[PDB]
Order: sequence, then structure tokens, then C-alpha cells
Amino acid sequence: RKNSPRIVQSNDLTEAAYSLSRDQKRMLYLFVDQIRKSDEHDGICEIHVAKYAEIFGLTSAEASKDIRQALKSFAGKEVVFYRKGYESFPWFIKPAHSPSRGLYSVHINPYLIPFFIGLQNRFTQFRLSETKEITNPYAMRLYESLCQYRKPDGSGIVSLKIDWIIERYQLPQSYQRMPDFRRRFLQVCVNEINSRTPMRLSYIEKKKGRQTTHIVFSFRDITS
DNA sequence: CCTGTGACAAATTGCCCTCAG
DNA sequence: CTGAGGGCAATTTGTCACAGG
Ligand SMILES: [Mg+2]
Repeated sequence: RKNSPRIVQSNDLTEAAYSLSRDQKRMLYLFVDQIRKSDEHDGICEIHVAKYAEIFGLTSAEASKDIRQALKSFAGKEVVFYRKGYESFPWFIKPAHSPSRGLYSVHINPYLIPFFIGLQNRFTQFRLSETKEITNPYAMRLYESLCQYRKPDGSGIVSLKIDWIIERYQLPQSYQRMPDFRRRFLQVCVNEINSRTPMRLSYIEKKKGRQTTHIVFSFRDITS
């Protein structure tokens, strides 16, 4: 119900351009949490196979495989920041490795650390047991945002633009068509989030003439 | 211009089993 | 017994032609 660790990131992260799998995204929640505790710092993070396979209910050998590819797939992966403004960064600067059996040692870009600490009263938070039955990476990105506007009693109301969701979430070009965007993004991520998470969701589109432009996300804690 | 759906390609899921220490 | 490995069938994604508006 609560035993999972609360994550806290700068808004800056939540609104950024990048592609990451379900699995890499799962790792990312874990790194920023070693990061979160330091005091002057550099970004060497540890990844213990045994704990990952407990935290996400996976088998020991299936867990490594997920860690193992996800890491190789960070080569040449970038993230792009904003405000206007525009800046393009590599996640890792040195491949991760294993000095012993069952360990992994990643080397985070230390120019990033500013954007996990950042600056108070302008950030996002959620307990981790919330996110961890999603499988679609994007349905994660939506949940991070919806949380950004969550007010203390657990509900909220927000209107995101369609041009925008595309470019921060870095969805596929095939989805600039709108009926596709119905079938494989929205009809799917509002579903999975609303059955795998303590939150009821609903939306209503906002046309402007012959086009649809904004989605009007509005939600309340499933506790009522 | 807008929409929804049928069908094909390509990528994901968890699952099953080998082998080295 | 743990994890660094190989493989799979079944399901979910990504693409796009077509029909009606
Ligand atoms: Mg897997």
C-alpha cells in the first residue's frame, strides 16, 4: 500500500524529449533514488539484480536479461531539455559493468545532477508502487505528468496540447494522424493506467474547427 | 480536408530450459 | 542454489490502404 519508495523529480525531467523502454524507465526511477541521497556529488549508481527481481516481482534470470539489454540500449540515447530553450544531453558517459556476480555499476552524466535536485516548490512526486504494473512506456509518461498537477487531496484537472504530447513523449510519426492516435495511444494509455493504478481517469477532446488540438485530462484518487 | 476499421509487419511480453561456478 | 546465457508462442504495437464523411 505504501512500502514502495516515493520518487521526486524536478518538473524539468517530466517535460523532456526522450525514448526509453518500460525497462529502462524502471531503472531510471531507481537511479535518481540513490542520487537523491548525497551531500557535492557524482553519479555512480549501483543496480543489484536480486533487489530488482524483488521490487518488480521478476525471476532472477529474467531480471538480469531485462537489466542486461536495457543497459546496452542506452548507447546513443539522448534527452532534450527546454526553456524558450533547447539542450541535448547523453544519459550515460561510460558503459555500465559488473565487478562481481549480480552487481551493475552505471556512470550517470554529472551535468544532469542539477536537474534531479533542481529547485524546490517546482517538481513532481509519486509513490513507486503506483507505476509498477504499467507495461507501455508512454502510459508511464502520462502518469508522471498527471501527477505534476495532482493537488493534495489526490485529484486534478489539466489540458495538454496534442502537438506537445507528441514532441515531449517522442511518439511515432504514424500518430500525427489522428484516428491512429485514438487506437494506439490514448484509448490504450488511459485504459492501462485506470486499471493498474489507484486513479480514475476520463478525458474529453478540444476541437478547434476541423481539428482536435488539446486533451482535457481530469482525474481523482480511486479512494473516492 | 476529417473520421473508424481490416490486415500485414515488426516489436514486445512473460514463459521454459541449459550450463558455470 | 544464483544468475549470464538461448530460445519460444502469444499478445500488443506501428503502418497504411480503403470507405464514408
Ligand atoms: Mg523480458
